[PDB]
Amino acid sequence: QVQFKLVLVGDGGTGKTTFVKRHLTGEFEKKYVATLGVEVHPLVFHTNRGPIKFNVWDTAGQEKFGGLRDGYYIQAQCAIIMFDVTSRVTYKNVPNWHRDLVRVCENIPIVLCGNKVDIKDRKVKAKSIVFHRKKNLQYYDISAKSNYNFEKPFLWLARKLIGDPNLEFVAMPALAPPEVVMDPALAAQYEHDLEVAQTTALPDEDDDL
Amino acid sequence: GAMEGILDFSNDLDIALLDQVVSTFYQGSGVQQKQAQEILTKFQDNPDAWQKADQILQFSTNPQSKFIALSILDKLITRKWKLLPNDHRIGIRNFVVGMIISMCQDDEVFKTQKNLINKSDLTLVQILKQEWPQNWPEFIPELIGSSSSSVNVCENNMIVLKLLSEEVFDFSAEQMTQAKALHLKNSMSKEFEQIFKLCFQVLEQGSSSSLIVATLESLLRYLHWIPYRYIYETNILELLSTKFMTSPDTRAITLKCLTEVSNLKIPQDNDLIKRQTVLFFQNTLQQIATSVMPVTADLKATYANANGNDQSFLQDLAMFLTTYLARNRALLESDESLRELLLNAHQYLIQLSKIEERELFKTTLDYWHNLVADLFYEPLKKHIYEEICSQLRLVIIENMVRPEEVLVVENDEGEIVREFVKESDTIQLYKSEREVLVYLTHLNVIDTEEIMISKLARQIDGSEWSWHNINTLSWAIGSISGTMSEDTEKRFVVTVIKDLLGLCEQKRGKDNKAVVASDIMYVVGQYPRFLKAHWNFLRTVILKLFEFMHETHEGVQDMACDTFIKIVQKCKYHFVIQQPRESEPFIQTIIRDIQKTTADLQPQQVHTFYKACGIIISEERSVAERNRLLSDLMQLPNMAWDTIVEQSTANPTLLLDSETVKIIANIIKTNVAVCTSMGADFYPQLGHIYYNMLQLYRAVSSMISAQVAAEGLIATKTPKVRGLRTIKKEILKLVETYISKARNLDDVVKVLVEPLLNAVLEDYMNNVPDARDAEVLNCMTTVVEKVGHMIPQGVILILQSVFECTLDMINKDFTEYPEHRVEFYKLLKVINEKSFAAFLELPPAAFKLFVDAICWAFKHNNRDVEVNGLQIALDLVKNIERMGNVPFANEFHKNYFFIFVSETFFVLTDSDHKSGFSKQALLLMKLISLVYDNKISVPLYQEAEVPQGTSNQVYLSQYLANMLSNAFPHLTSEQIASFLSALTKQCKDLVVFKGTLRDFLVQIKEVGGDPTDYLFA
Amino acid sequence: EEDEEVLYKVRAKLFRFDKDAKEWKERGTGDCKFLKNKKTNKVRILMRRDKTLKICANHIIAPEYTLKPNVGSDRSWVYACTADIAEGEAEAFTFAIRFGSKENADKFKEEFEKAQEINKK
Ligand SMILES: *[C@H](CC(=O)O)[C@H](C)[C@@H](O)/C=C/C(=C\[C@H](C)C/C=C/C(C)=C/[C@@H](C)C(=O)[C@@H](C)[C@H](O)[C@@H](C)C/C(C)=C/C(=O)O)CC
Ligand SMILES: Nc1nc2c(ncn2[C@@H]2O[C@H](COP(=O)(O)OP(=O)(O)NP(=O)(O)O)[C@@H](O)[C@H]2O)c(=O)[nH]1
Ligand SMILES: [Cl-]
Ligand SMILES: [Cl-]
Ligand SMILES: [Cl-]
Ligand SMILES: [Cl-]
Ligand SMILES: [Mg+2]
Repeated sequence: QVQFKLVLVGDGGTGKTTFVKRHLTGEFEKKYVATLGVEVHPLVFHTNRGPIKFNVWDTAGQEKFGGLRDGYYIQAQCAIIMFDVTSRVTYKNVPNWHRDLVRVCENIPIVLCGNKVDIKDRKVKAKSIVFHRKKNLQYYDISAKSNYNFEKPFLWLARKLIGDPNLEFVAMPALAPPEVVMDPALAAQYEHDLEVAQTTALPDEDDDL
Repeated sequence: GAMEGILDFSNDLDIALLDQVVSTFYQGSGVQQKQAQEILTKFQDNPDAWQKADQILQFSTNPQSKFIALSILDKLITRKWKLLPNDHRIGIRNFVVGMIISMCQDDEVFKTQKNLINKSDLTLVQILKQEWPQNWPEFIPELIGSSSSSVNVCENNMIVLKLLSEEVFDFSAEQMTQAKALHLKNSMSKEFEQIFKLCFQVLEQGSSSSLIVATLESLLRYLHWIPYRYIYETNILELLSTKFMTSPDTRAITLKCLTEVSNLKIPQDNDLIKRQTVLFFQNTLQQIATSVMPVTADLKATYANANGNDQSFLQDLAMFLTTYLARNRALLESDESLRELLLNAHQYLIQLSKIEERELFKTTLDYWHNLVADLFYEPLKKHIYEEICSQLRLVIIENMVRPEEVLVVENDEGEIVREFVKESDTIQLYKSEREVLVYLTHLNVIDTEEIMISKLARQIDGSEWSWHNINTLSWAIGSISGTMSEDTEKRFVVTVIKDLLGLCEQKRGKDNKAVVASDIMYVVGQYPRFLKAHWNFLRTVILKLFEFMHETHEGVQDMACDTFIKIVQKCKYHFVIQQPRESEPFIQTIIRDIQKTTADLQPQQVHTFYKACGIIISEERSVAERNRLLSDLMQLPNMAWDTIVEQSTANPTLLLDSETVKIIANIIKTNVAVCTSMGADFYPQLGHIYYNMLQLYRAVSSMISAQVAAEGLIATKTPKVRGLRTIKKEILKLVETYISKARNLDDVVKVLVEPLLNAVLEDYMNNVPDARDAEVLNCMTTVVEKVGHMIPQGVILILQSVFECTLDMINKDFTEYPEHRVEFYKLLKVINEKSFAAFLELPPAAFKLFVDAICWAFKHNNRDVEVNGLQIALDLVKNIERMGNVPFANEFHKNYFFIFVSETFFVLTDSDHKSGFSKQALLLMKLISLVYDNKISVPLYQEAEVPQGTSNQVYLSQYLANMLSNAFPHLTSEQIASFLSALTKQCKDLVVFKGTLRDFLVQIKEVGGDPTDYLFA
Repeated sequence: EEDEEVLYKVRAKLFRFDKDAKEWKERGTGDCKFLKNKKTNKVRILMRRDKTLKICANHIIAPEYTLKPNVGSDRSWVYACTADIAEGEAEAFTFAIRFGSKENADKFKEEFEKAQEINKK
């Protein structure tokens, strides 16, 4: 199938894994569990040019959990560089990540992403963000939390790899869902399982939704 | 299973098995790939693993295997090189060089193994950083010689020199000591003469080669640092600006070199150099016009098509043109023979600025701002650019982004709806566009008006009608406010509004109406000066906004409220006075009808509306009248309040009602809103509700506690309990808001403080952790900030009530109770600044926890906590020093001086706290300087630990050397000694001190660091 | 979806209960639609994520289902679904769906139960 190796790089805590998870399952992981070396995930998108598959190599940003480091970049066909707009040092290191990346991957499309724009006290000013200009990187402000611009990096990359600037995400057809009846046996457990659910509070009850 | 075998080193390395594991990782999937990954990481991390490196390079049939082999060496070279026996160093150098030579001679391997060859070069360069040129003097000459022998080797040499230049000049600041960076820069500099010679020859004997491309790649790096003469005193500008511009595979890199050249350090008064700078630009523009596209070409369309490398090229062109012109346009401005060039270059920029690419647009807009700002000031320049500016006016007006105030947007179905969210990322773009457009208007106000008015006509007659066109136009019209004379503005704005109304009269349906509404609202909100001169008009505008407050279209409704307050913020004076031919100040009218007007608004919109009224009322400086207006404003919330207070007093059950909770919350929020705008003036209204409000705080607190007892912690998640806490939180917010603005501090202390503390502290202290409001802490910070000095016993009370219980919530990890965590340290900080005595009163055990708390803050990665932790520490030290030679100061130093020093070193040296480096360094410097300046009156060492005579200076060195020696056992004694000597001497010069710290941080990452590096000056 | 009538549309956020973990996890934010098949008269829930338009819910509104309240919310329903096909293979979930308002939550419940009756016929 039409699939592309995507490497995702940037400092620890910038939101790389959370970003990928959001796209994978729809979930927002609140906890920070450091990535160990790399985590490879298949990610499919439906487009007016057919399906496009990214194999996302979600790499570790913490030096001590770096694993093979630039070894992960071998034969990457595209990349996302992530920083955290509430953390200046993460932007400062962007050239470092870029350097190590382009040494291995000389001519790939790359998106620079400034994550966590949902947070009121922004530190890396919009005006400051210029590293991408001389390097021909696409840039987006994003939030994995609020989903601000969350689709943009993948839409842009899909356009660049398929070579079609008019490429759009399209709604997948929706098969008729089945007519299933709950079976006698498990009906007892369904009550217990449901009970735990009702009495476990939904997260972020203060959001708009 | 079988895979793990390669981790066993006592067995000889099965290379075949390695390749399987590698391929499994690279081309595999799911569980298998994952297991291979872990395996390979462990293999790589094995400290003997490098010994297998030659075996792998020699025998592997898999390039990723060798790549990984090279990563293993790289790790060894960069970190453990000088620990290796000399022969392993020779041998490693040899097989790296040999592998490179070998891979360059076989054209197939050279052609199809670029990744592995690039890795090999980088690895080689790592060896050069260690060994060159002191232990490898001939490397440059031999590289130069080797180059003429083979096209492949020569090209690959260019890769190597590029990498070397990078590692020495571009990326050395973070990665090497100051001394070693200087050594390598100096070394490269001393031999660059010969490097350049080769680079020039190669460039002269080829046209469109991978070798040429490679050479130019290296040249781009050199341009960061080389002396200007290499650029200006050779033929190189000619080659770059002509020959290398013509072929497309060299054009990209050449343009980037030329951009960098446009940034060289270059004499100001040298007429011939000037001429050379004109000539390369002239050449370059000529090649573009004849080899790529003419000035008339539709770059918007070209970019949009996205063929080959067109986007990148256009991006690089924009960068070249803007860079060059920003520095040099003046060279082109006075000489008539250069006029066409100047304008042509700018015409390309005009075409570039039409491209649909936001990031690219920002790059060109930055340039336009640079241009127009200069034309605004510099005599006799604007006429040159009059036609360019005229075109630019069109471009900006037609690409105005949606202002933050325009709350309606069109959805995917052609519907005008309220926005789901703020377009946070177009805020800076709008400001940038406005700024440029504002300058353009000043530069030619006739042209700007003629353009806008005539565009408007083509909306009316239908010729160019569309939501996009009316929008961008309206936004632009609003954005130029302040540029015209009042008189011109008068006529201008009159025309615009008549026309917008006429336009609205024509259009029909809810979507059209929403759009034109939003545009009119935006425009009127942008012209307060006009509004102030046109009372009748202003009054009619406000009444219309009130009508919109009943709109079923929510975007329009919401925008009406924002527009109302926006106008009031600027025009409030005209609402407070009685206007001619009016029977009352308009504020009176607004208040009288407030229930009708706000009937259909959401609560927060109602609060905004009340906030706006507060702004107006605060204009009334007569105290009696102002208070009367305030009273009148608060009539509805105060009557709701009075009735609620009766009910609560009668029985606590009614508060139980969910509807009642919401009513109460909205009353308090309304008070918060009005207090926000009236500040100090709000006091009488506060005094009306204050005692019952604190009673209600208590009643509601009991309810929460009761609910938790009855239902468990999970009760805190319930609508009921969140609603009850909202009440508490809003009450805290109201008091905080008032106190933050209070002008009568005596009344704060005499009337507000005692009942507030009584109501809030014990409740906080005696609730379970999950039921404690962080807002209490936030409220107390403001109380301490504003009246802290006047309430020493009160501050003691605050500490007692919140310190130990809050610390215990936050001291098990870095994540739980994030709000408490942040507010806790802000409170500690202000207390430490304003009422340090409160800490003096603490029992010694609680004072120890205080010191623990501070250091705990250090270790946070969370900047909000970390920063405050470092400040508190610095402040505390100051507070102590200030006490002078008294027992508490002496005991403090005896107990805590070394705890602070070692803790500060810990976060400095652990690589996990890099964000705090500056404040850490400042703290460390202060601490060291205290000893260096004999500012500690007692021995820091317990007796018999050391000889009696011994100075604190000697002992401090001794403590630190020992600390570092155990903490970093791979350092030598001399490294440590030299580091401490340097550091202690430099404890008065923060910039030098910091550099010595950074050098230390480099050295601890490797073995055999040179101790003399600390002599750098 | 051309063979279907749109009975009800409402903006929503959908969660699924992870049991192994003791937590709700978001599945998607977007338009939750009730769709009546013109051929079979059957009524399903279909919901797609904003921007990517990916299906995050696809199941019949079975007559057997019951919308229950969640302890944390006055604007949400929880129910057990035995056969959702959004991911692919038919699969059982415990779902939670939260709305912009209580009005919306109450309106949804009403429509849901109307749909259940249509589905009985
Ligand atoms: C659609 C209306 C339609 O269906 O046709 C739009 C969206 C309207 O609903 C929205 C209108 C808004 C504001 C108007 C601008 C408010 C009207 C003010 C008005 C008529 C004021 C009178 C008193 C004037 O002064 C008139 C007579 C005068 O011609 C004005 C327009 C120009 C002036 C001030 C001339 C002067 O010489 O001073 C939405 C906020
Ligand atoms: N406020 C906010 N927090 C976010 C956002 N994205 C991620 N986070 C949070 O930031 C933390 C780190 O996220 P994570 O994805 O683990 O970062 P990472 O770059 O993968 N770290 P590592 O490189 O060590 O694997 C998490 O607590 C996560 O919830 C965002 O958009 N906004
Ligand atoms: Cl390779
Ligand atoms: Cl020279
Ligand atoms: Cl005014
Ligand atoms: Cl030594
Ligand atoms: Mg991660």
